[PDB]
Amino acid sequence: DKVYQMKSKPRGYCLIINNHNFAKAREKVPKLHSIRDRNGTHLDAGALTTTFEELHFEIKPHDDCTVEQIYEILKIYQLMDHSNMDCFICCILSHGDKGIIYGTDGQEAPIYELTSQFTGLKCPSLAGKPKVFFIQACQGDNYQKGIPV
Amino acid sequence: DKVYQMKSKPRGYCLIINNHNFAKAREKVPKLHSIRDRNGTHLDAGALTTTFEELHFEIKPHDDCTVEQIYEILKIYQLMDHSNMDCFICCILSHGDKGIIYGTDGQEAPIYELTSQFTGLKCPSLAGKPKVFFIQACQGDNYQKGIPV
Amino acid sequence: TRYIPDEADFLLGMATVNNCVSYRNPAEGTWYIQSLCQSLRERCPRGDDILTILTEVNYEVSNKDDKKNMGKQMPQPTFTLRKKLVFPSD
Amino acid sequence: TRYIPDEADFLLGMATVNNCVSYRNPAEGTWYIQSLCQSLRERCPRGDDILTILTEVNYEVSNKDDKKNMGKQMPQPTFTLRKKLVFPSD
Repeated sequence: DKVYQMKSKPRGYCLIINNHNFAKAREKVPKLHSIRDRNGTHLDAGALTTTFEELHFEIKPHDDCTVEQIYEILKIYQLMDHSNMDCFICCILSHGDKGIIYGTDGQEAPIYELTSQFTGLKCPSLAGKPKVFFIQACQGDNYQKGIPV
Repeated sequence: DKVYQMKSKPRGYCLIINNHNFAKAREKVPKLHSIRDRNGTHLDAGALTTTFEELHFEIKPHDDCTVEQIYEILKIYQLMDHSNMDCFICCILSHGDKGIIYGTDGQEAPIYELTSQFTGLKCPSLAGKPKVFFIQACQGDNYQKGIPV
Repeated sequence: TRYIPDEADFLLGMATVNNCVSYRNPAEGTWYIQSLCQSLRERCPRGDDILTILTEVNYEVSNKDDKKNMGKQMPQPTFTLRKKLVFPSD
Repeated sequence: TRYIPDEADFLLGMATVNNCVSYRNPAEGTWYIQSLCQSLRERCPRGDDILTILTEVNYEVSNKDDKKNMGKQMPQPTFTLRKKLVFPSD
């Protein structure tokens, strides 16, 4: 089968947006008056760092980002030259809701708004190359029920 | 690697909702005054029939269905006993828009409303078994642009 | 006994990503379905799983084009499958 | 030259299907990310592709549960990848 070229060293960048402190959200957004900080999230950032460095990616961590700050970070990588890279990874660790993720300030960022910044037209140097996004967040407040098997 | 059991004969049902005539939509829904019939759709229904019968599935075709008619058909299969089946497939051939598919009458059916009818709780006899849905329809009116590689 | 998620074991094969059109040639069938069946007929006998086959469909459809509008089509699978899915021919 | 879709070659790994919660153990990390890294570390050296690895993640996370609410979690990948994706260790 055809396989994506994956031999560059580093393979490419692995962004890690790690949101822990939601004090701004609790104070600014009424319905988020009781949203709690994401204790333990650093364990995820550390695991991702170790895992992808082992896989030859260059890790770029960013902690506690508001929505505006997230878009700024993505713009920087959208405009960056990935010509010598074979892949691009972006990991988002935060709170979320249906189809969105929350910035530390409680503002919403549509998932599509995040991934669309790296399409072939917007980031030509990544055209034809795999763009991987891992999103760790709720996508609603419903508990997924179980079924016996 | 673990693999789904796929040895029953037939493997299970393969529903094919094939919408061609959209006369009702053109007359009832104002913004669909010029939606055209889906000429050539029978070629798809025939290919799916041949392909999945060859794969040991029992084909269940349904032509020109309104949204209400689609839900009725799905309810019948949701309540059916799939205990002796190892899989379930549902193919939808119709017009569509963002996150929905159109019935021949121009009414909308959210994709989620279609797939959710077969969750483990709603269709216990399919619990733990693969449920496959193939949706052939537009998901908006935008032309996907190309990029040189 | 054991319990798994209510929405487990689903495979959704969309002919196109959201917001965009999917093509239908009145004399041949749609880009997606025709490519899907061709790939299934050719690869299932080989033992390839559905995710691998749908990846090939993505490749094939991505190479087609609509001259009149310089348009393309990008199929898109979504899944909660927990195991490999194959459709044996025997 | 050749042209492919603007939105081709994407892989989106969601910790959960829409409408539902995803879990985080303050002393271990989240169900999804911890499972993802464990699977990547163990399977990439073996040459397994990402879709196969994410399928295993779906399996592993599907076996976990939240007693307090009898809750489950169902991860969900979506992709427009046109080729097999592997992360070689060499």
